[PDB]
Amino acid sequence: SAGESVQITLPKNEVQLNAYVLQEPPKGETYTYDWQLITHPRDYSGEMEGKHSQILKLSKLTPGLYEFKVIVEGQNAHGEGYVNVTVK
Amino acid sequence: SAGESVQITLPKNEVQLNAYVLQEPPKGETYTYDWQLITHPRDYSGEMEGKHSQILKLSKLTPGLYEFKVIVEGQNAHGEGYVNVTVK
Amino acid sequence: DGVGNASGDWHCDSTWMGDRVVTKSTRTWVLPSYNNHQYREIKSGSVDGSNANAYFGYSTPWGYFDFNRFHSHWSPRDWQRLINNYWGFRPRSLRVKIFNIQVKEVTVQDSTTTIANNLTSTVQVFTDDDYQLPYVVGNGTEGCLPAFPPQVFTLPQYGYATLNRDNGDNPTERSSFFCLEYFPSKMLRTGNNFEFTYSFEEVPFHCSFAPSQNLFKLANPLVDQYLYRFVSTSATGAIQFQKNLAGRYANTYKNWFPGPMGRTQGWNTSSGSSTNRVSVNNFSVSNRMNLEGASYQVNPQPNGMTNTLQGSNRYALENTMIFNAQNATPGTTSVYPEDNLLLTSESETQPVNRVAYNTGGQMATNAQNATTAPTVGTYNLQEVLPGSVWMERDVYLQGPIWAKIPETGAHFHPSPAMGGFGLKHPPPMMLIKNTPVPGNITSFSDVPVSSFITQYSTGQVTVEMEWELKKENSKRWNPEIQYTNNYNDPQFVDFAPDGSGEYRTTRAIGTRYLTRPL
Amino acid sequence: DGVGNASGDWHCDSTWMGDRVVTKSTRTWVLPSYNNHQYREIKSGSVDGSNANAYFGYSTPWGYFDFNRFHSHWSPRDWQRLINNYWGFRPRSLRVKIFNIQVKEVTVQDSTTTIANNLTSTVQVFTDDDYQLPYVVGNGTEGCLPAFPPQVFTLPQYGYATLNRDNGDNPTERSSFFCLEYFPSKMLRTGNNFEFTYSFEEVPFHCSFAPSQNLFKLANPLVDQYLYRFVSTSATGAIQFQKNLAGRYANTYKNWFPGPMGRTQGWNTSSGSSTNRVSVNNFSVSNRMNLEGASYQVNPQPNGMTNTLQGSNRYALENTMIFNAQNATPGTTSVYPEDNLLLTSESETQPVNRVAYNTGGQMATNAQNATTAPTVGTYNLQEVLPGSVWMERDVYLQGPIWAKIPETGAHFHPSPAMGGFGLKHPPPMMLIKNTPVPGNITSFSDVPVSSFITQYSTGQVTVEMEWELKKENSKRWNPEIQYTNNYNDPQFVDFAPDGSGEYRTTRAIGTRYLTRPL
Repeated sequence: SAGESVQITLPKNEVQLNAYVLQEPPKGETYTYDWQLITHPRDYSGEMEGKHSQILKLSKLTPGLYEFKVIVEGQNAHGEGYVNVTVK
Repeated sequence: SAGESVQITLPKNEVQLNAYVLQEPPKGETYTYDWQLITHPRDYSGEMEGKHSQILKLSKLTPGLYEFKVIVEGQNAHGEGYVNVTVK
Repeated sequence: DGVGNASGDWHCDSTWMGDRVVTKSTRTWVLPSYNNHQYREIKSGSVDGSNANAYFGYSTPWGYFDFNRFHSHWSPRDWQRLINNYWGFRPRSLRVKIFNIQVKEVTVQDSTTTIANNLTSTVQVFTDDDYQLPYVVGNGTEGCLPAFPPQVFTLPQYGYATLNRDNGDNPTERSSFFCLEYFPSKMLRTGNNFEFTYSFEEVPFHCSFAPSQNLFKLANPLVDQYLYRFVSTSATGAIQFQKNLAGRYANTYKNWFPGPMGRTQGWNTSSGSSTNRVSVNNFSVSNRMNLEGASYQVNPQPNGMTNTLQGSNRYALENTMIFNAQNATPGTTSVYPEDNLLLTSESETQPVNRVAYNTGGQMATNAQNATTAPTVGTYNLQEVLPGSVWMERDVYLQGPIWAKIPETGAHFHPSPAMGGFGLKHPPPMMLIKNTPVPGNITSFSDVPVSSFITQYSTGQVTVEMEWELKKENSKRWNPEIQYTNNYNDPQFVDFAPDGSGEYRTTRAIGTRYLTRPL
Repeated sequence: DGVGNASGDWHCDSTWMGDRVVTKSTRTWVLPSYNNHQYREIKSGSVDGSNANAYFGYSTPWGYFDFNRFHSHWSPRDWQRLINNYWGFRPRSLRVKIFNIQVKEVTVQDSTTTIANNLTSTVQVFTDDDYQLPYVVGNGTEGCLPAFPPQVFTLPQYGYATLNRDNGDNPTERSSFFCLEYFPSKMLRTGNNFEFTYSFEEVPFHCSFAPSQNLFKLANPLVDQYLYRFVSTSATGAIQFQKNLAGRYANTYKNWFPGPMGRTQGWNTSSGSSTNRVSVNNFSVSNRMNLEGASYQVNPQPNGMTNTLQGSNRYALENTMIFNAQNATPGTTSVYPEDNLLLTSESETQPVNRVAYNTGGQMATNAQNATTAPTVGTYNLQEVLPGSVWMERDVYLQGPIWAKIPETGAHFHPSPAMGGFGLKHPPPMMLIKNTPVPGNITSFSDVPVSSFITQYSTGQVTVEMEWELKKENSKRWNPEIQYTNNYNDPQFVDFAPDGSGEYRTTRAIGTRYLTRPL
């Protein structure tokens, strides 16, 4: 698995995250992505839009650490990535 | 799913309804349609002829709302449509 | 007790014994594993342009048994026997039993969904005896024991709304979360059963009779009153009087007055639909009450009015209980005509209750002088007054039995608007849920397990109710009106299953058939 | 007893009865088959450049029940009722029950993993009543009964470290191996249950109050002392004195002194992060104690100090208990900011306990002469002294309840640094494991079989605790500080599950709210 880490600051917080997986399948075969927020600030209320899509949209992000776990699976091929987001 | 709505008035009531489904299969593969009357006037007695066919025939239709649910399934492909009939 | 031994029998029956009647109903239920064993914070903002729709609450993994509908206890024939022969009735006791539990394990592989029983799985059950949980049972919602005995039903999922902030989907510092696992519950495997008993508080009898006299015509029509009334002023201003004659009910002094009223719009059913205003959206012009900054519709209005005037086709629809002739799917937004629905009429109470769509009357609106003529103005609403009498809403075979009186420390005439008995301590909420069974967990983690084996349970439930009856004791000579199975050229039997097995019901059966003088 | 009969019910509750409170918690657990039924010698050399990380031990196939956290017994509301109304509390008894056991057989074929129950499989359970095993329960580790009742949890795997040689991963002649199968244990099939009872030793009450007087200002501010103090020396060397006046607390003679202190570095939370030294690695400059040739960090330091000074944002982080706001995954090495964590403040004890990040005071450092001026020097650490008083660390809703006092034959003031009750004989370790079931063995062999059927078990556990309370008995006139559910513009309810079902907790709730004069 991978471990891409991103960082943001200032008042702006709304951000979107894509999903990249190796060994890309044909057009006829699309995977069903799934995002899980495993870590976040104790103050976090926010919302997660498009969890089962490639792009997960985040809003109302308060300062702190966010840990995501995107799992990409298909026909005989399970996988998953990890991403850390730090807001100042 | 779809939601086609039809309407009729006057004394005439006997009517027939067909079934349309996307991704039409080959001639060698025919689906087994199934109609269910989920809503009808409290006075409705009527009869349903040809439920497992493409065309469902209705007779003795008293004024009111009729809700049907045609389910078209085959080899690895389940589907269903919705139709509303209003008699004045 | 055991896997191959039934933990209860099937009891459906009615036993009439004098001034008592015991009803017994047994039904088969099925409980899904709601939410996947989790509690969820559910919320909504303004829906349909109305912030009265906003709420903040919790959906729980529990289901509940609802027995709050008359047809869950009374067959249509027993109901007929009740309303044609008695002046009133009231609940005395209740006994509930849940038995023959079966937990099923569901397993889906590659395009295959098998079902096998799990002999070691449990189901959890408890009753909220002290009323510490939000009581959601008496608010006219779906999920009660079905009317027709052979119908298998799914238990509804327990959820509740708490406090939201500024008519939005946010909670307040006072919003309360209630954990149902924080109550002691009995656990049942396939051989175990659960029994519960309860007795109703002294509640007044529901009145199953219509008045055979009009409230304003109680005086003997053959004798005059020894009272005089102001009738006019002479050409010089002298007040003048006249004696109130025999039978002139428009002028007799009255001792009693009709109950409270609040005008509601009237609409004509089909026969007179050509006289109705066309294309009008009712929400904007409906009767509404404000609370916490938002406006809510308040159907079916408070008690004290009749929604129709016997002999007419005009209804005060907001003062009417409207049922579907059949069970509807969840979340349907179809627009139904009156041909699919059952409208209830309270016209039997018109000799006492005022008509909901007419003005309540008129009163003086100024001070008469030699220069200013006496003026009157009609009033659309009038609340309770000393010496006023009215009749409560009638109960229906397909309507609610009781409602819990909100605990606030101050209330007036605790009779629910939808009819039934107002109770301070109603039959307790009976909650049930499938105990969670973890999937294959191999390693350790401080995070609660999320992987569970999918299950659902089923069983039987029997509810026994004792009712107390009030015998009719009249000296009316001529025959009374009776509810009767009268249909012209029937194409099917009402209150019977049709060709497809569906239970049909074409009429809402009330309770008011017998008469009594005032 | 039987396959289709539940061997226990669900009990979650609190019952307050005067000076006693009984808490009951029931949770669902899942036990994996750890190690594949084998004992393993686990060891580690120097990790992260520190040989204090080296160890030699054993991982066993057993799991254990840990009930050593307050939130496993107290709901947040009961905790609030406790800390706002009592001066103290202490554990009196404990009763544990494990029931409704279910052993599942797991079988994986070709890309398929089925799960079926094994009705004849057992689970083994025993308690270490004589404390013959390494007690690993009171060391602030994960695996305790979850705070939120509906959360299903995995039992942690029992393991221990014994003696290693020269701070390496090798054992010594004194290293001890303990075989858990060498204890008598009860075996349970699906119909059996296990019950255990225990009573706590007389332990002193935990103090749930803050002092409303400062230790050095106990003298009446209106009266002088009949004592004089040395203030100076004349121009000829004659010692001079002055009377200690009323209210001059800097000069009054004292009878009591603050507890022991050991300076720790202070750091500013966010508001003051611009005043913190940048990019510093704390390990090299932290408080450490040496033992057997290696240096270990000793957080949270011994009792007797306050980690913060009420009104400031500077914390003595090594003297602070730091919790995560949520449950974390095993082995996470992410670097968390203070926005995800819950920092605890012991500022309520500052009128009595010295500030951990400041010098403790100053003392004479020479002998004064007509040629050498008196000199003083500050001291960073000071241990216990006769006539000294201090307050122990406060307990938290999410913190430990007890700790086992190490048996060595000599100790001083046995109060664990992480707070809680120090016990010589704490609640016994309760171990449990899935009894091994051999796979298909056809031939004979003198070598132990290695092929086993993969299983895991589940069940319920209920823990009942009786606590003794110390009633508050104050004559304070004005209102006291109380813990309150105060949030401004809440987006969710604290101590409640959110939209995704996750239990949220934004605050560490202490015990010190009520006050008492010294």
